[PDB]
Amino acid sequence: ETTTIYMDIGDKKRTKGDFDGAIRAYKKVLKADPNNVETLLKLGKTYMDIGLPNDAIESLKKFVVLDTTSAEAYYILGSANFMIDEKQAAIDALQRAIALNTVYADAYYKLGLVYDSMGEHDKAIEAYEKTISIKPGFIRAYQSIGLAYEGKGLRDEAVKYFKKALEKEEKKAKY
Ligand SMILES: [Cl-]
Repeated sequence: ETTTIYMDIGDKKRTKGDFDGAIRAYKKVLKADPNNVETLLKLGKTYMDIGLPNDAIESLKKFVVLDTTSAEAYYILGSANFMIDEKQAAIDALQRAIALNTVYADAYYKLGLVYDSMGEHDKAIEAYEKTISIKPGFIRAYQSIGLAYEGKGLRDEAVKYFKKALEKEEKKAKY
């Protein structure tokens, strides 16, 4: 019961943006139920929300030990690593997300962002092209390829991608 009561109190607080309060509630669940993976993930995300990525990483690591086959958890872990410039740690976690779900569009996209940040613009473009192969409406992937091409001085190819991103934006907006 403690687990249900306080998980529900925490979500309510997190939803209202009372992140310190949600943390207290989630901590209370984990007192009784240290292996609660759902709260480990919520706590991790909430730590990310208040700018404490190392604490996020700790909580997400605990999750992934207990449930090793959640692509989402590895995606989030990867994102938290990226926030503290642990770029290879981000890559590794995102590659595990992708291995678990090879059609995980968001993980491919983030992987591209991590490659871009490392100066690895050709692997970034590939990661972005994979993203669009999964979700052809993933606008930010067209935009990021566009900008990768601007970086390469392929300015007409960049404009093709910017126009394609616009086309997708317009189709979206008209529904
Ligand atoms: Cl590269």
